[PDB]
Amino acid sequence: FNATRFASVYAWNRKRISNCVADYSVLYNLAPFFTFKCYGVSPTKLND
Amino acid sequence: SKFGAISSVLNDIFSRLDPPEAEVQIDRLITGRLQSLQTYVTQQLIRAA
Amino acid sequence: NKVTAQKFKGLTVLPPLLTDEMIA
Amino acid sequence: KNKCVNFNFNGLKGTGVLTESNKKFLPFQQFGRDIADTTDAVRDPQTLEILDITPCSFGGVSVITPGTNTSNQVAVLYQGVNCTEV
Repeated sequence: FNATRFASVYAWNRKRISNCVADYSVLYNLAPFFTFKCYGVSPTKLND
Repeated sequence: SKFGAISSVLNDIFSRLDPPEAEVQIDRLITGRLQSLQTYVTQQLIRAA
Repeated sequence: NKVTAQKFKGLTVLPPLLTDEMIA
Repeated sequence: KNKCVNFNFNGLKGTGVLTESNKKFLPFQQFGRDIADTTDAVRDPQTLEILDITPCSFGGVSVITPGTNTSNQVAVLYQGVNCTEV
């Protein structure tokens, strides 16, 4: 999230996340009007 | 059978989704199972006759 | 002899009132 | 173990009795399903051991009674259960 340079849309980057505890409470420190829209899972309880 | 829902486990739906669409998913599953039970009852009655 | 199962879902079989010995 | 508990294994929620399992599925295998396509055998994440899940004791109850016009005593029939376990 805090990377300085994101890749272009056509050559979009891919990263694999594994073998780690994922805390999503931090993700709310983004721009005040960040869209956080989810499919298949309620964003409120993605920490369980 | 999923009956068009995202999953066929009740607790799975209650754990992966917030209510507002959990009611829709649960309603679909419940009505499907209820219809299956009705059908079983109807053929049981016919065979009993 | 010539004539011949764990359901937790809520399906049960009730035994008949007349035992086979009474029918015999 | 060995009581009616609400269990949560890796986000899988359920209610039942956890017993030591004599099942011998291969090490790579994780879950265990049944005829009805539901998980009845599980493997613990913290310690790799096998547990059997059984729904807690349940049954049907019916009431034997004479007419209320003549008496009001009742008897209770628990269907399909040895009442040494009720």
